[PDB]
Amino acid sequence: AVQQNKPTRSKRGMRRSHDALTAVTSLSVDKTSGEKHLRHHITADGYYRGRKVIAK
Amino acid sequence: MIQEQTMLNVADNSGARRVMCIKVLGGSHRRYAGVGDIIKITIKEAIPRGKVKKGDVLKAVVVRTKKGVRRPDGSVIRFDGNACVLLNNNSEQPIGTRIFGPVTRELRSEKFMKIISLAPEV
Amino acid sequence: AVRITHIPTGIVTQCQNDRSQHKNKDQAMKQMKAKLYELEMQKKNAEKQAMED
Amino acid sequence: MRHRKSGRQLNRNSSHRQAMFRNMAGSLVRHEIIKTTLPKAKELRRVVEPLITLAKTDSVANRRLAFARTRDNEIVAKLFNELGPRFASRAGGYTRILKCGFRAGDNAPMAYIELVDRSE
RNA sequence: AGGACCGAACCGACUAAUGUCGAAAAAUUAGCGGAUGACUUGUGGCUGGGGGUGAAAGGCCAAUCAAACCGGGAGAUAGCU
RNA sequence: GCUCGCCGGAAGACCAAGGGUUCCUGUCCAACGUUAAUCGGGGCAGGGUGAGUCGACCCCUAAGGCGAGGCCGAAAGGCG
RNA sequence: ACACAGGUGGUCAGGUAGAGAAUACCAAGGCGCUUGAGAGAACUCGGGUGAAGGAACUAGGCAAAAUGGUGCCGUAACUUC
RNA sequence: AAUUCCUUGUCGGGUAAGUUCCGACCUGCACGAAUGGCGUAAUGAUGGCCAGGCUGUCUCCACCCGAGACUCAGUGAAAU
RNA sequence: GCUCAACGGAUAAAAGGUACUCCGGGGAUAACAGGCUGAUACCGCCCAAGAGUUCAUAUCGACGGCGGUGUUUGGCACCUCGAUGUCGGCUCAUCACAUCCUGGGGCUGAAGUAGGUCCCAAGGGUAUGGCUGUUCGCCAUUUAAAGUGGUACGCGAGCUGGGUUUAGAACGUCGUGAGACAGUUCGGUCCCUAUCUGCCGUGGGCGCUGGAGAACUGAGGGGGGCUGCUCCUAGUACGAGAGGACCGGAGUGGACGCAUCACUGGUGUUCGGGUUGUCAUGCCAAUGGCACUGCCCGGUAGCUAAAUGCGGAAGAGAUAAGUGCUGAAAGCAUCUAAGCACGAAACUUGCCCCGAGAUGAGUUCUCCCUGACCCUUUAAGGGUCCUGAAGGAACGUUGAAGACGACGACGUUGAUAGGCCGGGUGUGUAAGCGCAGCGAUGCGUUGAGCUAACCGGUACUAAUGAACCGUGAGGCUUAACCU
Repeated sequence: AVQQNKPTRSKRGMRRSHDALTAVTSLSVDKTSGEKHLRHHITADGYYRGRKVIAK
Repeated sequence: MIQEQTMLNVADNSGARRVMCIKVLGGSHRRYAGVGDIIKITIKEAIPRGKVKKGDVLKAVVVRTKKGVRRPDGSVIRFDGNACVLLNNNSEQPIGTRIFGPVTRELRSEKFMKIISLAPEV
Repeated sequence: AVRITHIPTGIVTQCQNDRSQHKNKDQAMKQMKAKLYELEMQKKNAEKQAMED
Repeated sequence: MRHRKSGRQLNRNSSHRQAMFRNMAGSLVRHEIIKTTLPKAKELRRVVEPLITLAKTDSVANRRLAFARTRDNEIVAKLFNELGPRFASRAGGYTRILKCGFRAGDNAPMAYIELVDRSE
């Protein structure tokens, strides 16, 4: 139903321990534009694996 | 798949036609009465000059189920009725002399040798 | 509440007359003996009926 | 359980689901390429591919069926006259999925779906 | 013709589920009762607190009812907390 | 803009009541909107309501209220 | 109290089927309900179907299921006819 | 009996079994005549009780369609 | 002196109801539960006529006595009246043994068989309904048995509200009346999103003193443990007749639990078809939308049961009650104190599952790493550059894997997924055309057409090379081994 005692700030510090967000470090590079696109994701300008596939 | 509070047709010249099961014999807490079992029943509808009467309890063996029976070959023999044959609850022998409708081979036991000999088919 | 029976004669009494257990029990003992007392008179009436017959 | 069960629900009742992909199918062949969510595009491939397969051959029976599905006259004009012929050699696998960036609003993984011909 | 029958609008609110810090300080969904009458409703008046009104429960009188609300007696009194 | 779906004796179109600029246009995005907002009944500036025939006002009155004198009541006041 | 599944008087109200202002699909016209994208576990809510039996569950046939429309024939006891 | 404590009163019907129900007896704990008595067709979102039909109520649950639950992004409570 | 019902006399003038109730307080004081006690209840022993054919020690047992358990009712008010908030039913259980069954034994007035009584034992199992608000109880039909109790008379932050104790109403009795009741009779809101402990599952970090990938031993723990029927041995043993065996063997059911869809079926709103109303494609036709999938008929893969297989051990060691040998004490006798052998579903294992966080961190096999100058507590050290392996992780395509993680397959040296081709399966003779008919419609083409998840192939599409993490030969002491 509800709490009985007030959990300390120390207890909360352990609850959010696993709440740490993660970095990606999966930064791939383009071959032509050399831009920094994610793995398997197209670039900003629409280049992917050395090909202007987005046509934009 | 026959149990208590189940209406069955009687396939004999006993004098009753509308019967209602009350208990399935055999082991303890059993739930179903297969095509070759014994069950305690009552009588709901009987002919006037019959051999039995309304509200009379005695054992009875079933011979036909709508559920059918699987044979050791994987084939089943479903029917379109729940037929039972009455038995004298103390001596377990049939009280009727004329059996109506087809029966199955599953009655191949000494308690039903006379029954199978009077059926019209199977 | 108490419920004493007299199995040889089957007669039963449910003494809810008083409040406390033992009070009802002995009154039930009083009630059951009272039943046997009266029922003995009816058989005695069965005794006296035939004498006139 | 979903064991060996294919196809996705997509938070929509079937009636809405089949009608959703139907309007999506025509929009694809009209522009050769569109941008949508990854999951929808991953399931769009099981819709347009049989149509293109039905487009590879041309018959009065098929064109009616191609109209039975997709319920459109202008779209079927795109098919059997452009896609059917230009995909005569191609045997299966007519679409291509390119995972673009996430949608800015709900961080939904957007993906680009196009036709493998698209000469330009 | 009918305080007649079936049944929408309208009025009412019998059963179950949902809800119970709800969408809502009594509603929603599915079936229900009446529905030409003692029917229902819009507008504007009359009746007032131990009084009003009441097909009468002690119901209702601005979400508040065996006694409404506001202010003043009044910092009432309190062998009790 | 092109398809799709929903209500359709209403989730449509007009008046009375009641609110009070919420209506239109330009412009802005902090706060408000249960999210974002280049949107808005949100901030800011300007603009918009034209009547002998529509309605109210006005003439005549219902329930009812007020009430010259009058009647009654410590006073207030009440009935008429 | 809110951008609240509620309440708010009067007018007009089409096409087909239909007895109808019921209902169903559409017109005129107005809208997609102001958080969404995926997953498709237990469990909860709203529902569909279910072999054999058919109330044996249970305080209780509560809920559901089912019956359902038009015309014709036919229709008991009882009765204030 | 909407009235009967002892009492599930005692007998018949109903069921395989009936503290409830329908008839009957009378010992009316503590019925009774406008504190109205006894019957009464019809009516009733009314109390109790059987039969038919029908079904997932149940034996025993099984699968499936949607909204949550769960994960991700945004805003972000309450009782205690 | 009338004068103080209660006689230190609230003034010598004074009764009741309240269940809408309301306010102020109390566990200082009751009801449920817990507590101390154990009158009572329950159970177990002692003395012992008698009853029983004879004989009390087959059984029961008066006359009285001695104790135990804490399940009946009570006693006392210790806890709670700034709440412990309810009887029964439903679901889910768990423990005790004084045992209802099944097992092992002693005695008999136990012939046979069936019973009665007592001792050991908790392993596992310990009904369905009618009636009642029900526990209890009565009846019906079984069953191997339908055990006795504890666990807030188990369980309502799990469900119901029938009972009962809120407000309405009626009946009978009592009361002048309000109203009450050893009473009964219709109707009557059951609130809560879980911080912590606990439990069922599943992950991350770190440790395991070098790092990583796999396979196991195994402490410890859990699940499992029921039983009926028929026949054979033998219609023998036993028995005057009637009846009717222990032991051992084989086969088949009931209940329960586990696993799996090949069969029998259910579901199968992603598959096919028929069909009512209505809207749209100009129109007919052919289709599509909507009306719970519009209403229905069938149905693949999955999932699942009512379907199909399988399990309960046998056995071993040590024991309980119990059964004996030899032999004492006590020259005899004696299962007993030395010593030895049997002896239950009970104990430990045997069967299956988890399992090295078992910090006691184990065992086995294989693989990988042996660059530099300074600082300097000269330290199992640190700074920077050159290198960063085995392998992992991430990302991606996805699974009969799954809430999320995790675990599994694969990443072109490729069949992971989708698509395509073919088959299979399901649905039932498509559309169009020709012919016959006044027409609906029939017939031929055509078991065709259309076919979700199944099977076998094909890289047509998407799984990109590397980047990121992780290192650079692993302290001290002693023994035994190499110069």
